[PDB]
Amino acid sequence: HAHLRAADPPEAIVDAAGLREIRLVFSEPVVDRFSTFRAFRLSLPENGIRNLTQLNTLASELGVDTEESAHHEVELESDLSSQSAEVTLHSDEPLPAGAYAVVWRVLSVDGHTTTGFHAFVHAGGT
Amino acid sequence: HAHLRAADPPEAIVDAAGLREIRLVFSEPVVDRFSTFRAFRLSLPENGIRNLTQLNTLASELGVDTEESAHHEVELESDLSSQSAEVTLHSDEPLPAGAYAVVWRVLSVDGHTTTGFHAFVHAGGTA
Ligand SMILES: [Cu+2]
Ligand SMILES: [Cu+2]
Repeated sequence: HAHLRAADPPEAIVDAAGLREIRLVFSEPVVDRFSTFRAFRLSLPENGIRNLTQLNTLASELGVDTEESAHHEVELESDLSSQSAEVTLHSDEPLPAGAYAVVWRVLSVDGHTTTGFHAFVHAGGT
Repeated sequence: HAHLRAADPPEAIVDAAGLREIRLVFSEPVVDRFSTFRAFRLSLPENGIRNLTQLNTLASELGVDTEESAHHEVELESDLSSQSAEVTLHSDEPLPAGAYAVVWRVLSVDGHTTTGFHAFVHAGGTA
């Protein structure tokens, strides 16, 4: 099973003006053909959120079967062509400021499928 | 003493695209002249912050006697003329995304001076 080991940006509030890519590192290599990744700019509730636990709750319902027209999907392209523990997902332009979730379903080289998510807050501009 | 009773935006990560005013409500009216308000776009450490305690720590260091050339001051004006418990701060331009601290020193009608700050994270843009 491939679990997330590390991610940049991390699960934090970051500035990072000009951020345009997210890097994920898994605990084992994942297989390109059966691994998919999506990202969403999360809608915050009126009057905001106070901690990362609350951020995770927003992100925790998203998945690779999320309906794009029901959310604010960010189109990204992966660098995953073979099998790799590291995955880079890029946008064509800087990511706008916002709270974000990356969600995935990955097939490990060991043959097992896992899902997960990673969330962060981009409090810098373009 | 005029203690902060509420602020909008609150101490939170908010979206608020187009934000360009901050509201403070105090427990007693504050007096112009001796009450002043400033705001700063906070530099985050590399790799960012993980909670509002860390935000408050960043903000807690600033004050009405902060030297603007060592920080990233947001130009704003207050609406405080007539002794009031409610103070609205209008930024010259819409606030960029970022972490912010509002700092003050206020003189209450009761004659006591207090200092404080309020911090929040603006995760929306200017439009
Ligand atoms: Cu496995
Ligand atoms: Cu008093």
